[PDB]
Amino acid sequence: EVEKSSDGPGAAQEPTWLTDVPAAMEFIAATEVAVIGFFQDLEIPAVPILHSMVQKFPGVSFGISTDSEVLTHYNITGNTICLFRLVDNEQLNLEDEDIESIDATKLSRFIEINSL
Repeated sequence: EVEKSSDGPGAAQEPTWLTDVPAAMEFIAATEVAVIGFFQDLEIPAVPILHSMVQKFPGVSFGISTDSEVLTHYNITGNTICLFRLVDNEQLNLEDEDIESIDATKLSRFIEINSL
């Protein structure tokens, strides 16, 4: 309903839309630390928790995707959240074992743990 100025209170910053594998790896390659929420559904607790961690980790590259090709490239099979750290080229896969009961604390934690 709105696409111009004054969108309404509530925004700040949201995770990037990596609808493609190249764009995903690009946003990750264009930054030291990158956190991305590979979800098959943007209605799970993980989504709000990620969009929230975004403001908790500005330095970290906030990202999010729902594309099959991407969720496939990262072998995502459970609304997994992957933290790629360009520097050491690491990739932490916060899968279902952590997505089923994911919490803003957890996401922000795992990140705070591997935000290298």
